Amino acid sequence: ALMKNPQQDSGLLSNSIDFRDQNLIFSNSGGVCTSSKDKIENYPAKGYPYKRGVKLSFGDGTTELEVEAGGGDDLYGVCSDIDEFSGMATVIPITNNFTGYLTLKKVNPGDKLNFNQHGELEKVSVNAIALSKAHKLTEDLFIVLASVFGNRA
Amino acid sequence: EVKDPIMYKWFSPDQIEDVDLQMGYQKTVKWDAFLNANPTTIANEVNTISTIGFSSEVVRLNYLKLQYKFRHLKQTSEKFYTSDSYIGDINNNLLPFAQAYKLASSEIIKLINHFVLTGTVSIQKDGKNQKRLLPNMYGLLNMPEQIKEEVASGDKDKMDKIFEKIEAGLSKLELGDEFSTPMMVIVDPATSLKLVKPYAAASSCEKWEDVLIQTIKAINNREDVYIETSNLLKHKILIYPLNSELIKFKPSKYMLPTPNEQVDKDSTDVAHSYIDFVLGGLLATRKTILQVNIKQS
Amino acid sequence: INNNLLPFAQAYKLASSEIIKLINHFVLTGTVSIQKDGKNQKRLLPNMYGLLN
Amino acid sequence: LFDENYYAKAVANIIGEVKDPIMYKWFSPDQIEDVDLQMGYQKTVKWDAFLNANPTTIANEVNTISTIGFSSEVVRLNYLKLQYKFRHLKQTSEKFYTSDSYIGDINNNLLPFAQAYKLASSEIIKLINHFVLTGTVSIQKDGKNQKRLLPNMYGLLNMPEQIKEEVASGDKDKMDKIFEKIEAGLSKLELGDEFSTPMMVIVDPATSLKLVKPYAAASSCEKWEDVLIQTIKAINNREDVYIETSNLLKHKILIYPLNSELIKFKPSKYMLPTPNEQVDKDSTDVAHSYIDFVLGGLLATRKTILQVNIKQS
Amino acid sequence: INNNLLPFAQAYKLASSEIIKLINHFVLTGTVSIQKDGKNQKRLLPNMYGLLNMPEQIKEEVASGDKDKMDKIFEKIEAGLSKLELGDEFSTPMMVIVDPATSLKLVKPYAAASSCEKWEDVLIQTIKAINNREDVYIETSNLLKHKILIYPLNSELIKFKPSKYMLPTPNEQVDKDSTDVAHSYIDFVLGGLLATRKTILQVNIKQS
Amino acid sequence: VPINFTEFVQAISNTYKQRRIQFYENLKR
Amino acid sequence: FVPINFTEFVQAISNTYKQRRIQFYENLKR
Amino acid sequence: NFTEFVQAISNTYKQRRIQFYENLKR
Amino acid sequence: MKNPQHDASLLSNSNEFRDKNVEFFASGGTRTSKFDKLENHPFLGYPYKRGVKRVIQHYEPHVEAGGGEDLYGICIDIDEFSKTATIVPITNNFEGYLVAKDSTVKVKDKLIFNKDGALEKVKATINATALTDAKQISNEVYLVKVAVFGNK
Repeated sequence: ALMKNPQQDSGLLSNSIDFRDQNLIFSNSGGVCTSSKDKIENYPAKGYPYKRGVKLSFGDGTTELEVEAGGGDDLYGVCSDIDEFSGMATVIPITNNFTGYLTLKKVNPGDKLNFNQHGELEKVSVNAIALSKAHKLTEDLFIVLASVFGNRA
Repeated sequence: EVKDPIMYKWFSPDQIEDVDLQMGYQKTVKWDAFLNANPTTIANEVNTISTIGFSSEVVRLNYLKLQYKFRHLKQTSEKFYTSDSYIGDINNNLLPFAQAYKLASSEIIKLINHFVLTGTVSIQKDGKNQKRLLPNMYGLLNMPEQIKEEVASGDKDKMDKIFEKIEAGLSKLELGDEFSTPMMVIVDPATSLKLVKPYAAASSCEKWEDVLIQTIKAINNREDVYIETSNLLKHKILIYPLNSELIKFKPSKYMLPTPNEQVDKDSTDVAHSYIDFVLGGLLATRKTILQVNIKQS
Repeated sequence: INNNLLPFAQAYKLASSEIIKLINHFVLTGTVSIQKDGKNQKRLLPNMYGLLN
Repeated sequence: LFDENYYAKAVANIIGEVKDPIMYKWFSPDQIEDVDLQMGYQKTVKWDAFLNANPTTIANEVNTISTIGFSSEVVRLNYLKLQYKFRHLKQTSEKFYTSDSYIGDINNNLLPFAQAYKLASSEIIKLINHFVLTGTVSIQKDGKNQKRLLPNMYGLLNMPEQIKEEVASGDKDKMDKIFEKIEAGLSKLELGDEFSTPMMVIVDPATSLKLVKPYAAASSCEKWEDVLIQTIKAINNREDVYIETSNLLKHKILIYPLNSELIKFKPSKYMLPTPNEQVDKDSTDVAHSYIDFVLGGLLATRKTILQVNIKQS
Repeated sequence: INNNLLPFAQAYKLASSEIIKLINHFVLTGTVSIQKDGKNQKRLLPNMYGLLNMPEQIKEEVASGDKDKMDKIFEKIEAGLSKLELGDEFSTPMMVIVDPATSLKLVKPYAAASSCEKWEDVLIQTIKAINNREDVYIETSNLLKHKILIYPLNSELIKFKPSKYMLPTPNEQVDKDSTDVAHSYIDFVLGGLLATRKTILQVNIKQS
Repeated sequence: VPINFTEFVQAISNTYKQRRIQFYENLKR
Repeated sequence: FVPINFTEFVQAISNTYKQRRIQFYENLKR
Repeated sequence: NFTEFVQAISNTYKQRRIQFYENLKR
Repeated sequence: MKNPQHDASLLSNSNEFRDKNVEFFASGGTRTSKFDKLENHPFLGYPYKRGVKRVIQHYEPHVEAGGGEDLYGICIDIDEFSKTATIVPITNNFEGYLVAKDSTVKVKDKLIFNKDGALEKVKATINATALTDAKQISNEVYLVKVAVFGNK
């Protein structure tokens, strides 16, 4: 449904002849431009926060802290990858900038974007700038190339 | 004494590879790469570089097992039913085991051929009331992610309009780097009759068949273009390569009819027998089959 | 397969093939772009032209 | 390799001084089998039959017969890979810290790679032993802030579908009440066919002190320990009974057999600490190394472990 | 695995074991039922009895209020042992069968508690009084539930005459079809327990 | 000469395979 | 014994742990 | 035949229980 | 679904032989005759251990859970890979465990298949008799032993 790797199998072999517009898929993990000096952290995942803004959530105290999809004043980072077997979400701190495709709330380059309560980007605090128009992968799934530069009023 | 399947004519010798499976599935994994963004320029000092991503896909082929039952005469009761020339009760349509099995096998083979070509299983000439099959079981005509062209009803008798759609589909075809391979064409007999008219005051130099061969020869690196006529199709044309790397047929080694051990015996002279056959095993790459449908509204 | 990773050898071969496709596209058309539309082209130095441009 | 990699040479020459884990005393030589995995899962299949209904009397002619059904159950064991990092001194920088009595910066708490590696390995082994005994990974004394683990990863204390007894708070000091719950649990055990096997008991030090009181006036030459051994010997077919004390436990009593067919430990061959090849280096004298380990692999049958909790409140 | 189908060999072995368990339950209790409640019992022919339901025997009941008092249980056992009537066949080994809960209660020291003497030792001495100082074996069976069963091991008093076809035996009929599924049949015979009256002691410890 | 039903089935499959190979050998496209 | 590379070194470590565990149980008397 | 097979089974069961008591020790 | 026992954490103890057959994975009937007619049909939904009805639309007819005056048969087994359901026709009689509407089903009660394929207490169209009481194997699932014989 929303997982990075579709569970439904593919009926036919793909045609690997073209080389254009073959990166706008939801399985595309990480960032478009990645530096070797980036800080990345894994955390226990509450729900499925993949390609969404994450916030720190605390339980009673018996178990450690986890990350859940969220934004606003509670935003802590951006989830760029997830491992389903271990339920670990790779989170880039807000103190580190990031450039990649992120979930957009269901928009032209240069628009100012901030994270909502569900960890989805929306048009305007300013946190990131849209680098392209919305790309639709499903009736409700919209991704967008964005570059996040931390927090600034 | 049972005739060979005609579906052997629609494939190259290397395109068919038998597998050992009655009911189940087989999986294949294909890897692919893609470019994330524009390449990074190496000037002075920089550590942020563009990325190349990878993706994987899993293709699963389903195999189904089917059975038929037919009545025949018991072996010991044959001598009381043999006649001067014919062997078997004419009034009640009862035959010995050998004759009943042979006729039944031919009928099942015809059904097997129809499924491989048309991708569906039905016993009605209308084609309705089909048997619901499993996903990942496709034929050469119902295969998804392929080029489909539809000729308007008003232009059904206009051969130029038909050839126009063929060219449009052939343009949209994508053979990649495997173009250097022969091609196969399947047409209905009505289409085959239209293909012998002079090319279009009409010309008197070449035939529509010759033009079609040349047009296909443009994209296959001037390779052989075999044309076959099948009465199964109705106002439909199929064009696809004869390369194993693009289209491969992996049928089960038990796909063709095989007798079953269980035999129903009674106090009377009538016995029953069972035949087993397996369906499935067609694999094809995306956008490598041209399917033209002439609407007969 | 779950995390879309490969051994170095297979990854390199696939990467090389895609770059060669990009090089071929530039030599013919004189532009560098990944979109099928052709927009968002990489800004190149002058005196860099292909056959079509 | 030892010529080029000093750290590899250092580990090999110091690996012999690392003490063995104490968890080995809780099992038998046949109860441990190594598997070749770091992270992932392994599966096993077990078949069980059952009777649908009462048998059918064979009288005269009958076609409808009672049926016997079958079922299959798959048990999956998960393995997780963990890692720790520690800071040490650069190999060439030791000579500027080799004091007369010791080597290492006492003011900044820096040690050579060899001594740092040994102490770090010792701490990790302590963590591994705690997990197997209790099933949880934590560093707080209260046992909170536990690292969330994958399902199908359990220890001898948290294994589900076992016999669990809870001594009330008011009877925490009453050894007879404690023994009453133990006997009730021992009855509820379901060793079944596998009973001619040695048994193992693990208790906290406070419990071990209570076990040497005279059995209750007072019974001369009879102590609660002797009563317990006899009671366990009743159900184990007069086999050996071993008693162990662990500071890790607290007001817990654990009884389970030492049979490979009921409880089997299949740890990864890389479960114990191992150095990583990646060594962080800088211009300064401080370097970093990584040690990784693997957790998981405890398989046991239902209702074959007695778990007693002495509630304090 | 999906359809729960097995080869004939493995299917047969599992089926045989379940039947043997059913046979063992019947021999001890004299009833055939698959519910843990002991209901919906198969209606059997008369003169078909087990050790726990043999009629005209000595039956003792311990009150529910004394379910955990070993002295009260031993008191009822002693009364039952007195009422036993072995007569001529008294110099014979004896057999005791107890539930696991009762078995644990036995191993506690005899009671200001004594020493070097368990309730089990006292019970063996008590039985040895009436069996002419003969062997007294004790067995624990999970099939029982708050029941103590005492009976001699002499063929003159209690005998078992099972059929030679009591244990499971395959049938020769196998249902075959066009599919891959076949059906098989297993046969077993029940009955053959003979015992003299007033030679079995059955103690039931009432639970609440 | 087959022994049981299983060998009979295998012989049938081999006959079909050799029949198919022969057909391509004799096929003239 | 001379490890050729880090992978062989890791294998030697695992064998050493296994042998040490085996030796521990052999010397254990309970 | 099957009849001899069944008798062998019953004989086999008897031998097993005879052997069981021989090796049984209380 | 049908066989959820594949997801397990520890081995089960195979010693007790009682109260071990009342399970959702037990497929078929308690007592089965060699001369029982079985038909397999494509299914749409989860008609396992339910009364089924024929649905006709193009494609061949398929069976789905149902009852009332539309009852055609009873599903006793299901194959997920082939998406086929083994059905005992209403003409043939059956004895086994079937799904009940709730836990208010007792012995000696006359049952009726509802529009959802579940058995409920009661005129009546078919002869279904509850041989036991409903067992709460799951929060919403209620298996009951029922002998079905013809229609009224």
